[PDB]
Order: sequence, then structure tokens, then C-alpha cells
Amino acid sequence: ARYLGPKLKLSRREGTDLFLKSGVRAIDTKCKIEQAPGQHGARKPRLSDYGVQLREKQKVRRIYGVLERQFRNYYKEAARLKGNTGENLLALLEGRLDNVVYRMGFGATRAEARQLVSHKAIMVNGRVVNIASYQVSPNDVVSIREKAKKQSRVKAALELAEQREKPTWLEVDAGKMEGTFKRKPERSDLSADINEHLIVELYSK
Amino acid sequence: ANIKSAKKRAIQSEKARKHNASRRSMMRTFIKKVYAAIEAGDKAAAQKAFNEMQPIVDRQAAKGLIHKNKAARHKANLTAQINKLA
Amino acid sequence: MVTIRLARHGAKKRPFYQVVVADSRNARNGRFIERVGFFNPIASEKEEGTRLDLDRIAHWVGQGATISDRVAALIKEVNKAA
Amino acid sequence: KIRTLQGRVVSDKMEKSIVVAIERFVKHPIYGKFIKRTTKLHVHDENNECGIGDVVEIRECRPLSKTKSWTLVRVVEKAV
RNA sequence: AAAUUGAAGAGUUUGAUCAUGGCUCAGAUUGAACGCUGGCGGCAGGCCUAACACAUGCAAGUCGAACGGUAACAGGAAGAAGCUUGCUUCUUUGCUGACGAGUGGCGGACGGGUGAGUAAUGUCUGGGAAACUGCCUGAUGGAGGGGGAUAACUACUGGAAACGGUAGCUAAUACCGCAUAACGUCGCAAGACCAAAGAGGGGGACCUUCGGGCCUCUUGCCAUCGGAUGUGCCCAGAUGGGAUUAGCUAGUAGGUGGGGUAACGGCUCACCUAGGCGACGAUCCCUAGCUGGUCUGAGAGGAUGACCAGCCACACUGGAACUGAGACACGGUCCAGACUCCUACGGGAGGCAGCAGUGGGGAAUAUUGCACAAUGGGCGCAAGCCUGAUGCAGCCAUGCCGCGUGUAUGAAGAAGGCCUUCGGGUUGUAAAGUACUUUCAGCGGGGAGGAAGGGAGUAAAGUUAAUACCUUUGCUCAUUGACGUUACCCGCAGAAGAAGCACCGGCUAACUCCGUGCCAGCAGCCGCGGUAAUACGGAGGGUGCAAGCGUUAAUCGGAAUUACUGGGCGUAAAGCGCACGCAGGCGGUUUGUUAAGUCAGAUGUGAAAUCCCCGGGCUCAACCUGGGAACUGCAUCUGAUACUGG
Ligand SMILES: [Mg+2]
Ligand SMILES: [Mg+2]
Ligand SMILES: [Mg+2]
Ligand SMILES: [Mg+2]
Ligand SMILES: [Mg+2]
Ligand SMILES: [Mg+2]
Ligand SMILES: [Mg+2]
Ligand SMILES: [Mg+2]
Ligand SMILES: [Mg+2]
Ligand SMILES: [Mg+2]
Ligand SMILES: [Mg+2]
Ligand SMILES: [Mg+2]
Ligand SMILES: [Mg+2]
Ligand SMILES: [Mg+2]
Ligand SMILES: [Mg+2]
Ligand SMILES: [Mg+2]
Ligand SMILES: [Mg+2]
Ligand SMILES: [Mg+2]
Ligand SMILES: [Mg+2]
Ligand SMILES: [Mg+2]
Ligand SMILES: [Mg+2]
Ligand SMILES: [Mg+2]
Ligand SMILES: [Mg+2]
Ligand SMILES: [Mg+2]
Ligand SMILES: [Mg+2]
Ligand SMILES: [Mg+2]
Ligand SMILES: [Mg+2]
Ligand SMILES: [Mg+2]
Ligand SMILES: [Mg+2]
Ligand SMILES: [Mg+2]
Ligand SMILES: [Mg+2]
Ligand SMILES: [Mg+2]
Ligand SMILES: [Mg+2]
Ligand SMILES: [Mg+2]
Ligand SMILES: [Mg+2]
Ligand SMILES: [Mg+2]
Ligand SMILES: [Mg+2]
Ligand SMILES: [Mg+2]
Repeated sequence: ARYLGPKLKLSRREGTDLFLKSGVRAIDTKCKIEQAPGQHGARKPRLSDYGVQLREKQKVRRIYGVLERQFRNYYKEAARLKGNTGENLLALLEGRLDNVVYRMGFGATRAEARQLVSHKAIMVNGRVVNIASYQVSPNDVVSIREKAKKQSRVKAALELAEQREKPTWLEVDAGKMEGTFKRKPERSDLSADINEHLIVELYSK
Repeated sequence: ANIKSAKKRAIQSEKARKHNASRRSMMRTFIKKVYAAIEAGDKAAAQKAFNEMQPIVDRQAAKGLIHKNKAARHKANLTAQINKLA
Repeated sequence: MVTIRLARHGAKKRPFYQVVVADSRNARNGRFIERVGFFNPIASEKEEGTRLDLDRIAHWVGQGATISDRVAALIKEVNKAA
Repeated sequence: KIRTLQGRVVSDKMEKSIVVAIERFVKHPIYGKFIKRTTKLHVHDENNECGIGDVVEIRECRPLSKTKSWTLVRVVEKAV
């Protein structure tokens, strides 16, 4: 139910950094970042219209750690919801607990944050939530529970976090290891070389 | 029958059947006497017979052997015809 | 006769009852005449959990409808609540 | 409260009965054209006052025979 | 506030083209199966085939507060004794807590199963009038005085069994007279006529035949008029196909009268009239349970009727009625048929389309489980008893949803493999190493909720002669969970036990080498294979999915490819060889009228669930749930009169 294999392969295939490692290292010193995996990585894909749509959807999925079934269901919900579907898809992803745990800096990666969640190290409103896809709401307070507070992963995670751009819609107290999901992120909060409308196109045909 | 009470019910329903049959046969007899008088043209015999019949079609109604409406028609019908002749 | 009782809906281990007026012979979750309340035994009790249209319940009693042991309890409980 | 039908007499042969035809236009469920439909009713005519071709007003009543559940109310127009 | 605010195209005829036209693909969906693989959980689903046949258990009982009663076990007792003098065992007696068999009452018409039959004594929508209706309910009165029986039992007797035969004998809320009898039935009326049943709980003077009287309350019984629920009946529209089926019909269509039903009715019979149905599809033939809804589609449609709910029909096959408020009875009766079982050979017995289970058929569909704790049904004043309804558990990846199978760091980037022009590229931060976490599975510890009630006491009110009893409502005490090792929470051990499947020529995301050589083989469509095959088969690499993945089957979509919305017929499939013409469709222009079509409004109905919208509850989700909106439909009334019809 989770992708467990090599991670930089995914970045290499999509042509971009997917933040699947902590960021302690320039990614180009860990892999040949600008070349696809495999014997024929140097080869260029003269890539069809379907192809660009597929790869964009894969990219987003691989960023958030979501497999097809759940992600399709995410599209369905984005569509059902009011307002722009493409933007609704990203709101839903960005509201996941494993994700939010990552953005408050409690985990070096979404993979690490997910493990924190699954392993009962995260509370929401002082209540233990251990499922990664838990949808987090405005004004919620997610926190590292007392017993998980001395984990060195978390301190390192918060350090790296302090060096990333700081997300607007979250208020994080690094000392308490608690943080507040102030509001749903706008579209403008999220990276601009994500092409949701391509993903929207892939799932309407 | 297979079930204990099913057996008992068949026994009771047979008893009731022979009870009802007996009273019902009696009743129709007393109804038939009236129609027979009518068909012979006698007011008195037919009125007399109607008077014997009345209390028993009424009673068998009260006793559930027949419904009230049946008792009534019989009285209505015979009364109609006997009057129409004398 | 006509009776007022609980038809058990909800899910496994999470009972949820629909209070209904019905011909007592029909199945518990089958044909009914009128729906008249509900009863959640698993309500958090932070908010609601038991709602009865007492006006229509009484109307039906006035016309001879009987009442479950469990509905007879709910009614005394709800009458106490307010 | 007098529910009623209007139609014309297609047969007056029977003793104290009549056959009445009620005709109406109806939208076709699929192709939209308006189609003629007819409903023939066996109706009671005590006194046989209804002639064939007459236009008559009829009403629904209890069963009068295997096929009669309607009786005559009154004649409207006659002998065209 | 919101609540249908939604719609894609690709390959393939040709040397190439445009058109025509079929085939094929991308999508959703499934009660699925098979092949490979397979960790946990929540919720759902699970004989689609043979309405084939079924061993065994279980699935309908209950009331001693209707009745005679004791045979079991349980006490109790004058009196027998265990006697070691209060502990007792048996002989006895229903004395009573109870209770086998029996009469009696209520239930066995519900609940549960199936879809064979049925194109209509069906269903859906909407209306009618001639009716019954247990239990529950409001109203008003009865509940008087008698009689003959009978099961059980007793004696004698026949049977292998099933089950009988004689004569005794006895009870009742079993059964029948008699009285009483109207706001009931018949009748214009005068009049005439119809019923019943007791049983318990407690008790003050009072007293006897010590049974009770009598006092009191509960409950059942009878009558009549209502309510509520259920059911029967009637009309209209709609609800499959076929003309290689065009005529059908004697109870047939109607009328009169008798009979009949709970009730209208050719329901039935006699007589009379000669009708009734049919091209607006009768008759005949094929098929089929109908609906809410389900799947698909932007919609209009198309397909469909498991799981949930409503109606119908059936209960081995054909027929029949008896009992009953209700049945022509799913675990009742009778007859006939098919079939099976028992037998001492003479005779008997049974009907899983209830729940498990078996054989058979099949590509294929589960345990001969636990519990009445909860909801609900039957009986009972109750306690309670019964409940394969139901709640649960087992089995299966069948589906949906959730989670895991680790996280981070880790380079000249090892070995091995693979490609290479031998420079190197790749597998690949992948692995090893380094720290780090412990969900789930394992193991110990603790521990919600589904529980409302019911039981003893108590107190107050209504009762009443009464502080009894009864009933209601408060109080305290001790109690009721099949699931269950529950949900959930804490602790321990270690990355430890948890990854496979299909694909990579174009459509279509993913390319190379070796082997083979029109072979072996692939193939949804085009089309691959005779020496460079990205198409066969293996490998390395890659793509897509992931506890699944593929293949097959199946509906709709794309298919504007049955075209109502939404197409065509000169040469592509398609104008009858030509004309006349009935039915039918359509019909110039003016006025008046009508108001069926059409339009408007109002009212009722359109079950709930489902779908959709906004909320609420399970850690999330599936799932459960509140309210709304929607059900685009039907019907009645009242209007409007331009258009269509008269
Ligand atoms: Mg999954
Ligand atoms: Mg008559
Ligand atoms: Mg060619
Ligand atoms: Mg296997
Ligand atoms: Mg299950
Ligand atoms: Mg079965
Ligand atoms: Mg007994
Ligand atoms: Mg009696
Ligand atoms: Mg009398
Ligand atoms: Mg008496
Ligand atoms: Mg007649
Ligand atoms: Mg069939
Ligand atoms: Mg079923
Ligand atoms: Mg089933
Ligand atoms: Mg159903
Ligand atoms: Mg039969
Ligand atoms: Mg009868
Ligand atoms: Mg039936
Ligand atoms: Mg059976
Ligand atoms: Mg087989
Ligand atoms: Mg190497
Ligand atoms: Mg565990
Ligand atoms: Mg509890
Ligand atoms: Mg490609
Ligand atoms: Mg292949
Ligand atoms: Mg080769
Ligand atoms: Mg197909
Ligand atoms: Mg079409
Ligand atoms: Mg065409
Ligand atoms: Mg020419
Ligand atoms: Mg041609
Ligand atoms: Mg020509
Ligand atoms: Mg005018
Ligand atoms: Mg929630
Ligand atoms: Mg809802
Ligand atoms: Mg609602
Ligand atoms: Mg509805
Ligand atoms: Mg005109």
C-alpha cells in the first residue's frame, strides 16, 4: 500500500526534486538528477499529449505519497466539491495529516512524517490520530505527543524545516512541538510548476 | 401432523366440524320448510314455518355458524315472497 | 394491533433505532404506518441522542396504539429531560 | 362533487345498456405526436332513452353487471 | 446558504485522399469465475445453475390466574422412625412450590424461504361503493336460572409398530336449552326474534355446614353503535414481443326473477333479448413475477429488477374443502400422482423454495456454531417459556474503505548482473554500514458502551370499610452481555513476521542484448516470425497497478452505428415498375360557440430507504445518522381561449 523502493528514481523520472529526502544534500550529489533511471535514461522522450498528462499526475502523487485508488477518489471529491476542481484536488492533498505533520517540520520527509503518524506519535486536538490520510481542518492543533517529544528525528526535522520557506497557513511552536492549521492554503501558496489542469484533463476523458 | 399442537388442532377442528355440520344441517332444514310452503301457496304454513325459522337463523348468527347478514337476507327474502302471495 | 416500537437500523455494533407506529404483525424493519421518533443508544450525549414527536405518539395512543417497553421508557426519560 | 364523462353512443342494441366511446387526444410518450385514443365503456341506460350517435354524459357507479360499472346521467345531443 | 450548475476521442479499406460504413480500443459497472500471488482490519456480499433430490438436529409454542388433576421432583404432615433426641429416610396423603399426559383458551394465516405460475381475480398511478375485520381502543347496558355429555383415568382386550376396541366414570371459561332483549336483525308499521363465563389478590364488624358467605379491586365473558389496523370488491390509464397468428365469443353480452356472498356482480340458475370483443391489435403463439429503485449516459435514452423495502404468487405435483376474525393453510386435514423410509409382512410413515448440512448439476457461492444480552413476535397478571426472526460468531481478497510490509543517513558510486563503439553507462542511495522509530501481527497488563428493565423491600397518590391487594411515580439494596481474549488505553521484544501481477511495435505510459529463423510461437484491432525481431522465448532495464494483478464472461458508454432530443435513400445500404383508392395522417380563409387537446392556479397524493445538498457520530474512510431538496408523475376543482379538435 506504500511505495517502498528507491526514491530518487521517482524524482529522476519526473525531471524534478520531489523532496523525498531531507534536503541536507544537494540532490545532484546523490544521483544523476537530470537523467531518467535505466539503461536508456539519456534517451529523450518525444512525449505524447497523453504522456505529459500521465507524468504530471504521477508527479503530484509521488510528492504526497498517494497510490492510484486513493488519488482517484481525491479527484472525484475535488470534482464534487464547489469551485475549481484542480485547486480542490490540491486542497485535499495539502490537508492530509502526514502532509501537515511534514509542513510543521516534525518530519524530514512526508515518508518520515507518515511514520510518525502511523506510530502514534501525533495527536490532533490532544487526541491521537494515527491514520496518514486524516483530513485536517482549520483551527486544528496537531502536536507531537509527550513521549515522542524527545525523538532526535523531530529536532532535526524542525531544524531543516526552519531552512525551508515557512508556510503561511500554519503556526508552529518548535519548543512545544505543537502547531496550528490556521486555514486551508490558497492556490497561490503552492508551487507553480504543478499543472493541476493536466491532471484534471487526464481524469475527465 | 408433526407438531404437538398441530395434532391437537386437527382433532379440535374435526369436533367443531361435526358440531357445525349438525347445527347447520338443522338450520337449512327449517329454511327449506318455508320455501316448500311458499311453493304450495299456503300463507299460514309458510308464516308458521317462518316463525320457527326466525329464532334459529338468528341464533346461529349469534353463534358464529353464520354471519348476521345471512340471517337477515333469509328473513328478508322469505318475508318478501310470502307477503307477495298472501 | 397497532403498536409503537423500535425498528433497528444503524450498523453492526452501532445500533440506531427508528421509532415507528405499525401493525404489530409486520416485521420489525418492515411495513410501518408512520415514523414518530428515533433513538440513538450510542449518542455521545454531548448533543441530542433521542427525539420523539410526542404529539403524534399520544394521538396514536388515543386511538389504541400500544407502546413498547423500550419506547415506554424513552417517553418517561424524555419527559424528564424536559 | 360530480365526476363525469362525455362520449358518443356507438351501440344501443342491448336491453337497458349502451356502449359509449370516450375519445381524447394524448401526447405520444416517445415521438411527441398527439394521438387519438378511445375508451369504450358499457353503461347503464334504464329506459333505453339513448339513441346511437347521441352524445351523452355518464358517471361511475357500483357494478351493474360483469362489465358495467357506469350509468347514464343524461343525453346532451342527438340524431345528428 | 446549498441540493442534475453538464457533454473529448483513437486504430483499421487506399499508393495517397475525402466520404460512406462496420469491426476494435481508452471509461464506468459486477452477487462473478479462472491463472499467478497473498499481511491485518472495518462495513457489506455470498447457489445467478437443478421450482433437482434430500440423512440428522433445530426453525411454534405457551397459560396451573379456565379444568379434572398427580407422574416425575421438591418440600411439608397426623403417623411410620432415620434416632447419635431435632439433624433425620419411608410407608403414606396434591397439603403446595411446581408439573408429564389430557380437556380448554390464545397463537400454528405472523415471523422466515422461493420466483415456478401469472401479459392479469398481478403490479404501478389515480379514483370509486356494495363489505367484513382477532388482539388494542371510546361509548351504554348484560352478566339470570338450568341440563345432558366427554378426554384424562379405571377394567377387559387387538397390534411388530402406527395406532386402536369394549364398557365404566368425571371437571370446566368444552357443549345445549330456558329466561332476560334494544340505539340490534326482519318488518310500512303493528309486532316477531337473537347472547353470556368465570377466574384470581386482599379483607373490617358479623357468622355459620370452616368450603366460604359477605366487603373490595383486578381480569375474562355477552350485546349494540363507533375509532384504528387489516382485508375483499369495482373503474380508468400505464405496465413485453410476434400478423411467417385476423378474426374471437353459448354464461358468451345484456335484461327480468329466484338463489348466493361479509359485500356489488353471469357469482349461479331459469326465462327473454342477440348481443359482447377486435386492426387504438382481439384471438392464438413466444417470453416474464410488478414496483420503489439499480448500473450506464451531459441529457434524452439504453440495460436491468441479488442484497434493502412495498405488492403479488407459490409451499413435492394435480384437486378439494374443514376449522377459524383471517387459510382454501410453509413445518394442518382429505383424495389422486410421482418418489422415499420403517415392518415381525399383516400393515405403517414423510415432503428443507425455514437455519445449518448432504448428493447431484456447475466456471462458481460458506459452519450440521453461540445467544435470547439487545430490538421485535407468540403465550402469560406476572415471573417467565418459546423464537435458525434477530443479534452475533466461523468460512471465502467477492467488493468497498482504511493501514502496514519500516524512517533517516549512507559513493567514486563496491561485488554481481546488463549494455558498451572497452572510454564508460546502468541497476543505484538501491544494497552493505550508521543511527532511529515499533502502527499492525506476537506477548503480558488494564478496561467503556450496546442495560432499557426485571427482583426484594420502602414511601406517596388514586382505590376502598380499610394502612390490604392492585396500579402509577419517586428511594435505597443486590443483580441481568451471546458477541468476548470486545472497542479503546498502557507495557515488552526487535526491522524484526508481511510484495506480488500485467505490460513496454502503433493505438498506449515503458528499449536493449542473446536465442530462434514463415519454425517454436504472439495476436483486443492493425499486424509480428525466412539472420540486426524494441511484436516470439529468456535476460537486464523500464512503465503501469499494488494485497492484489491479469484473462474470460456481462450491461451501458464512446456508437449521431435505430438518429424523440439526434441520420439517411441520383452515383455509397435505401423510392414499391406505374396508377386509382378505403381506413389513417394532414388540411386554405372569416365569425360565433364549445373548452377535449394546450396553458394557469389551488388542493390532495407521489411510502420509507436510495440519489443530491448542509450538518452530526465511529481515530479517518468506507459505514451509520438529523434536516432539507428532489420524486420532473398522477388526480380533482377553478380559470384563461391564441393555436389544435368538436
Ligand atoms: Mg486498498
Ligand atoms: Mg335477491
Ligand atoms: Mg495500404
Ligand atoms: Mg492459491
Ligand atoms: Mg460479515
Ligand atoms: Mg441456501
Ligand atoms: Mg401441564
Ligand atoms: Mg362458551
Ligand atoms: Mg333466548
Ligand atoms: Mg350459563
Ligand atoms: Mg339478480
Ligand atoms: Mg418464468
Ligand atoms: Mg434472503
Ligand atoms: Mg440469502
Ligand atoms: Mg423484496
Ligand atoms: Mg394445493
Ligand atoms: Mg367458516
Ligand atoms: Mg396466500
Ligand atoms: Mg419443511
Ligand atoms: Mg461438480
Ligand atoms: Mg560493474
Ligand atoms: Mg497488537
Ligand atoms: Mg453495560
Ligand atoms: Mg511510447
Ligand atoms: Mg504478450
Ligand atoms: Mg535477433
Ligand atoms: Mg465487454
Ligand atoms: Mg445511441
Ligand atoms: Mg448515415
Ligand atoms: Mg448520370
Ligand atoms: Mg444503390
Ligand atoms: Mg420511380
Ligand atoms: Mg365566451
Ligand atoms: Mg466526522
Ligand atoms: Mg440521510
Ligand atoms: Mg428527512
Ligand atoms: Mg421517497
Ligand atoms: Mg376553431
